[PDB]
Amino acid sequence: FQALIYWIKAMNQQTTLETGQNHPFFRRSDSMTFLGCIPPNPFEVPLAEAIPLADQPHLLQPNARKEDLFGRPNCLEVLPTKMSYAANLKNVMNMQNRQKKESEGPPLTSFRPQCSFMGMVISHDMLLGRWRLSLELFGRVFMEDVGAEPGSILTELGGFEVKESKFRREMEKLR
Amino acid sequence: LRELLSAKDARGMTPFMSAVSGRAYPAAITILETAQKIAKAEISSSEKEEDVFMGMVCPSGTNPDDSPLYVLCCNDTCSFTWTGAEHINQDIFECRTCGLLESLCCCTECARVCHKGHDCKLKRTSPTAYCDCWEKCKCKTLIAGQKSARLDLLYRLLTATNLVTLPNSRGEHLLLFLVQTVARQTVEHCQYRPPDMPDHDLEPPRFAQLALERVLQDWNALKSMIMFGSQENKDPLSASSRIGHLLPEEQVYLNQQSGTIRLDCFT
Ligand SMILES: [Zn+2]
Ligand SMILES: [Zn+2]
Ligand SMILES: [Zn+2]
Repeated sequence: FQALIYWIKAMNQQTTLETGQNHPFFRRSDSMTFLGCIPPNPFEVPLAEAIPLADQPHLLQPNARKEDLFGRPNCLEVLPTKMSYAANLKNVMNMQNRQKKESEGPPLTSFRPQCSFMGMVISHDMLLGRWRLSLELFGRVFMEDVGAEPGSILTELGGFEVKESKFRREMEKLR
Repeated sequence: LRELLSAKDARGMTPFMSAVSGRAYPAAITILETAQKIAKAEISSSEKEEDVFMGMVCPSGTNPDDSPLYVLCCNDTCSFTWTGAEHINQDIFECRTCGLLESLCCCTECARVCHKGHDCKLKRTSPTAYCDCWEKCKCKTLIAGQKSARLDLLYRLLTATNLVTLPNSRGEHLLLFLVQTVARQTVEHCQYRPPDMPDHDLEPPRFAQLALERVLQDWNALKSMIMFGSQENKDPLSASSRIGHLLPEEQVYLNQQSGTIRLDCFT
């Protein structure tokens, strides 16, 4: 999984290369914008409910799940509902069948690749949205090993202690 | 008559339900025939025939543990009527509400009927025991009644009423209750031997086997048991039965599975 995201992530880097409630003051900020998610709007949702940490300040713990503190949030749109392995495989293949069913002009500097098969467009945020719990669990259990890959996507699920591991190294280096 | 038969006593029971509770099966039959006549007489009303009939037989808001078709099956005799004071290997219960603390005990039938609604717990001592309930208390399982009338009443209820579809107060569908009963009796009755204290030396009851054989012939009973645990046939108890208060995402997952633990335990 880690490697197959690497491939799509690289492809995506090739693809990218008011008083409104939409004004940046009203938008959700750092820690608040969940993986591939859209805000529980703070003008429709009670403060108490939108941010249980802002409601209850003593709720913060070092190893609390981020989902608590800021309120719980086609091949990818339909959720992983079935538990059976086999039916998922069969559905995967049927969905894949749905999508199945000198250079003149551009020089290389103008090459416009992407990932387009299996889904019509994949961006890694969607997949981080889909397998959210599996990811978080890997983001605790496999961090020492799969997290040692260069730029391993598991470190992005790294909580407090990952940042603190850098903190000692930097502060002791500065000391 | 409709009023007198739909009126409820101090324990919620119509006269019909009382006749069943007291083992007066011919009286229960007499009233049940009459109740059908009464319901069929008031067909000129803006009620459905059934509403009146169900009102007299088993009224709306009845605690499921008192539904007549279930009560008729619970009405077996205490083991003591056929074991006497001999010690046989059987299940036993303490009853703390009654001072039947852990040295003392009663057999399964007393616990189900003589101590209904008390604090009773399945005891952990050796199973080789008779049942103290006839001696320490006013034991209601000592009387067999008329066996032929008990069976006739069962047949009538099975065709008169939809009561076969209800689970009991522990979520057991009637069939799952009967088959466990037969399996239990099979072991207990094999210990029986021919030859102020109550009448002993009676022959053991075969009603559960007869009842199981007859109920298994009813399509509705069988369909109702096999479809148990489906989304339609929602088990009231111990079975994720309240869900509307959870946020919608968890409902859309948790509606998708279906239950078989009881269907598998029966089979
Ligand atoms: Zn007994
Ligand atoms: Zn008793
Ligand atoms: Zn008792």
